[PDB]
Amino acid sequence: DVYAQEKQDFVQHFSQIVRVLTEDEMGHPEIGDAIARLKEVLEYNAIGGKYNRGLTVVVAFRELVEPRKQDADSLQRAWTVGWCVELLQAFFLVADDIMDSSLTRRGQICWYQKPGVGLDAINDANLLEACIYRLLKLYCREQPYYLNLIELFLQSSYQTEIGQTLDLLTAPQGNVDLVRFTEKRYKSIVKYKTAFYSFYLPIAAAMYMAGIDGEKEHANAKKILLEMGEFFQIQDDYLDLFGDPSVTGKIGTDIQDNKCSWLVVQCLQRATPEQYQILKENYGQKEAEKVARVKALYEELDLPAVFLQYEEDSYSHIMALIEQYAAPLPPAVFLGLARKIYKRRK
Amino acid sequence: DVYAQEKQDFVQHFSQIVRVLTEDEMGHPEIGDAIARLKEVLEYNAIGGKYNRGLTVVVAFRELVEPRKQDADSLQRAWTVGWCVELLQAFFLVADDIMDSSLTRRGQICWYQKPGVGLDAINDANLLEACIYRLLKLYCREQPYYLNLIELFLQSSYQTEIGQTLDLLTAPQGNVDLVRFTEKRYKSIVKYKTAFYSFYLPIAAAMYMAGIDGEKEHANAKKILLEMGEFFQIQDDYLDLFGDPSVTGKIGTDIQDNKCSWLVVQCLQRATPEQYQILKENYGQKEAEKVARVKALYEELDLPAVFLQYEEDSYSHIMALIEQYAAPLPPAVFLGLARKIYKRRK
Ligand SMILES: CC(C)C1=CC2=CC(=O)[C@H]3C(C)(C)CCC[C@]3(C)C2=C(O)C1=O
Ligand SMILES: CC(C)C1=CC2=CC(=O)[C@H]3C(C)(C)CCC[C@]3(C)C2=C(O)C1=O
Ligand SMILES: O=P(O)(O)C(O)(Cn1ccnc1)P(=O)(O)O
Ligand SMILES: O=P(O)(O)C(O)(Cn1ccnc1)P(=O)(O)O
Ligand SMILES: [Mg+2]
Ligand SMILES: [Mg+2]
Ligand SMILES: [Mg+2]
Ligand SMILES: [Mg+2]
Ligand SMILES: [Mg+2]
Ligand SMILES: [Mg+2]
Repeated sequence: DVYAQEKQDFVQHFSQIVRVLTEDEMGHPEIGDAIARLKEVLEYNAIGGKYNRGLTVVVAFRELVEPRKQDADSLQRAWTVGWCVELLQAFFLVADDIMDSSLTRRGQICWYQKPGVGLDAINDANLLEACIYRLLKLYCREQPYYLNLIELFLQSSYQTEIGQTLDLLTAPQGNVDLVRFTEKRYKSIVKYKTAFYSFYLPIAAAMYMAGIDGEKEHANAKKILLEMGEFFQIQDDYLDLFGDPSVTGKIGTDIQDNKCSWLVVQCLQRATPEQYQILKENYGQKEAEKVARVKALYEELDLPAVFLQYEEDSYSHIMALIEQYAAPLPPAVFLGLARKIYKRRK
Repeated sequence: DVYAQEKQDFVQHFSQIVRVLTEDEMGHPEIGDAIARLKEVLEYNAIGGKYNRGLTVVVAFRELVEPRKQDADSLQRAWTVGWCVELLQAFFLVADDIMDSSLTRRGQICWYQKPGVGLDAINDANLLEACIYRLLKLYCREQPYYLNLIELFLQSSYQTEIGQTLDLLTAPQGNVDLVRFTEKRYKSIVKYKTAFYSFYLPIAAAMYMAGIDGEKEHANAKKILLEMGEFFQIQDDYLDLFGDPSVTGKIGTDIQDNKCSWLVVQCLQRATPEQYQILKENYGQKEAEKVARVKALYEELDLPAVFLQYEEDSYSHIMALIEQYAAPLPPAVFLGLARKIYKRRK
């Protein structure tokens, strides 16, 4: 609703993002070809998703500043920082697609699987990360929140990299240990790898933009948002296997790449001993034969019904946390973001 | 001399760097394995080189602050920022070794070629980059230069990524165009990919640490240091082919990876037309047979004698630039860094 009306405005602002990033080194014409490559990197990897995270920055911002303080410049900043969050996303996704050996993202081939790119994508990603800070300096250099935003984006990146490290250490290629795949470990992975940057970051960004910068307001926002981000990742794990790749826009890899997916942890909690072994023999391997066997087992234990149950209970809990911890923020802030991830299928 | 006496102190401070980076998330014990991996990432990829860049921060700092203002805390900061520069280096090298398909660095196997790492190295690198800003916040958060340093490290990274993009666009795998490989293009590549982060960054860091933060002092320092960094990269290109991999610590790749090396640009300036074709047919290809042919041609045109000539003339020019542009800084700042790269063989 609030997200859906703002989408178009938000996407239209991308042209200016590109312009500003591609122009103020063109009285450096010697780098001209690099800057053309940047343009192309941005167009391929910032565009095509739902924009929930960047929209969250613009929406929350609208809802937390008095309209008499929403001058045009201030809006311009709000959706720039919006776009900075989308660039962080793009950054991590381009890298994650290489490290997960994935094939599609957003219903096209992964950047690194393009003829002519491959592992050059690595530097492409680092550039996307640099652009965040280019924009902040351009649009927010003279705001009193400038340094708060810089430190927030850096800390959210560190946290997601710590989470990525955990994600990959728990999933060595060619090493089935199923013993690694616990609830403690899962909860911990998803907190760091998804929950800070996809839920805390954008809302916290708009908080500092509206001058709301006390530790306790942030901590309380955080309690809500880390839990929403956990749920979001479990959805992601479910959709990796049971989703339509024409709706998700991406082909699943989690069983192949030996991942601590939510599904495998649930599986392990339910599995008879004979089931344990079918999973042991078939998991973390690239053979389609063997992946299909894992899925059939998951289906055998009604884990799609267990997902649909978990979704229901988690949503109630998130809502309790909003009742508890939203004040003095408008609940609409959290509710609107919850409604936009409830029962999502991309 | 000044570098050589400070090395030991500087290296000894690494233990504390690691300690500080591995401890203040251990009342977050859930990430404990990620933090162990960080430790290991740091030990493998920050240690084993010459430390010229980090030593440059400590040396310049000593030479620009009055001793009565070199309290123990201030030194501690100076070699922390020293180590931040070495981490930026580590960051780029781990990524560069993957994108250049290299085999050895610092006389051991490239991190990504370790059994158990490969392309996980990508996130390993991003973590090294995050640590820079972790340390800055730890040690320099309350200094008036804090934000100058943050912006300098970010801008130097953007610039080196722009340079990397140029480096790889000029060297597509399986596309010999020799026409791309000009002086304009080379000079431009090396400015961005090496010269900002290896020469400007460390000295500029110590300038802002000593309260010397005017545009014109920086611009003048920069004129000297961009030119030293150009020379340094040409050395690097020469050593890639004509150096001892037991002294350099790394096996060359530039002809294989189709690079705009200084040698190939020189070659092209000298080559008869029949020579042009031997180069055309043999360059940018992985066959040892064909690489040897390129080297023999370079040798045929006395390019090691042309290198040794260029080294001589460039050094005179750098020294002229110091005579011109050092003031009011002590010339020792520039001289000491020049002496430590003159006629280097690693
Ligand atoms: C960039 C913005 C549109 C945006 C795009 C998203 C695209 C994706 O492919 C989504 C998944 C693949 C389902 C992974 C989680 C959600 C993703 C990452 C997604 C965003 O969160 C997002 O803000
Ligand atoms: C980390 C610090 C010791 C340091 C190490 C270096 C190690 C290298 O391998 C050097 C080359 C491979 C010759 C590439 C240029 C110089 C290198 C990068 C180098 C440093 O500059 C450096 O500060
Ligand atoms: O499953 P992942 O964590 O790789 C993923 O959700 C991306 N991601 C990466 C870090 N946090 C989320 P995607 O499924 O989009 O590939
Ligand atoms: O030759 P490159 O630029 O790849 C190199 O010098 C590293 N580098 C990367 C950017 N600047 C310098 P190395 O020869 O160490 O591999
Ligand atoms: Mg992943
Ligand atoms: Mg993935
Ligand atoms: Mg997934
Ligand atoms: Mg390179
Ligand atoms: Mg290299
Ligand atoms: Mg080289």
